[PDB]
Amino acid sequence: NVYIPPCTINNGQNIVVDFGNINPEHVDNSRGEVTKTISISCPYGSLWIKVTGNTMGGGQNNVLATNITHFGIALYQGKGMSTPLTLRSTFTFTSVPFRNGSGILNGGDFRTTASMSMIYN
Amino acid sequence: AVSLDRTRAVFDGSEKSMTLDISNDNKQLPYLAQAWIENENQEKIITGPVIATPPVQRLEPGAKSMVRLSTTPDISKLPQDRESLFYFNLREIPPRSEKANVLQIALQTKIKLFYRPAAIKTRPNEVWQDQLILNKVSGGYRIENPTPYYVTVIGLGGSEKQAEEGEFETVMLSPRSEQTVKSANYNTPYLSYINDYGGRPVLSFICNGSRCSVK
Repeated sequence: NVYIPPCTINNGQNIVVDFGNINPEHVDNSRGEVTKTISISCPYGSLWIKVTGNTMGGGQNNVLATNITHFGIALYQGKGMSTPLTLRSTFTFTSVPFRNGSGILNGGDFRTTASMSMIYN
Repeated sequence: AVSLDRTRAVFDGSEKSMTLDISNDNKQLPYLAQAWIENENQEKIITGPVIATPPVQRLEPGAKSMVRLSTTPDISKLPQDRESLFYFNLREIPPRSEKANVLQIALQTKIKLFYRPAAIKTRPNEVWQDQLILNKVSGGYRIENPTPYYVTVIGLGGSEKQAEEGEFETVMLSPRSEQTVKSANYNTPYLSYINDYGGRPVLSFICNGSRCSVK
């Protein structure tokens, strides 16, 4: 068409980071660090990516809250729990479970959602 | 994922509305598409002067629809001798995954929305970016945009290839403004920009000392 369109993200497929069947009781310092790689196919990169969503209390700036109190999902840029991810080509990000409290957790299953914005120049 | 038909939208101030085509590129699942406007600081505004409707709509796999952008009477309050900046946003609400213990990513697209007053309405073949002036300074150039339009600079090199290909920190000059960018020195500077349609034209500059102007 006359207008150059925006890039297609991982072939218009749905993006879901699955942690399989795991007990919310982990070390949250090296566990189900699930890495995800989503492809970016553009027409012509001039694009910015910002990730936002509900966060748990505390001083962490890369952790999403879940449907389980004291349990969240921490995010990191690229493959590896090294550099954090503050809340044609590809984009890789690592997600790892994180519990900010000792004691019992009300929930064996968990799910959360984050927004990934493609901001065009 | 739900996608937009363009990377920037230009709202012709002479009209009261316009539409943007969207489409659900997923071939399996239906998606909800949220649309909203944000001001120049990327803060959501729900009261105008530019409105998006519908705020939410359902899209069947492979289906396409549109979003209507319209103005309110307060649109008259914006300056009419220059463009104003807004951002259009479209966020998809994916279907609930059956598998539990998952992180669902909701994709969103955010593009610039240029309100262009009727008083500065442009012709179909008009190119105002050739009015840009480059002034050589230590470490790069001070770019001057004397026009009433926002100008997004995506490249600057000593050749056509460098301009369009070369690594460059994209910057957008607001109407009648200027700003310095880092860059090597070039005999005949070439500058690339993103136009109203998303095309990326290349310009050629000729210099007279430290001041360079489009040939």
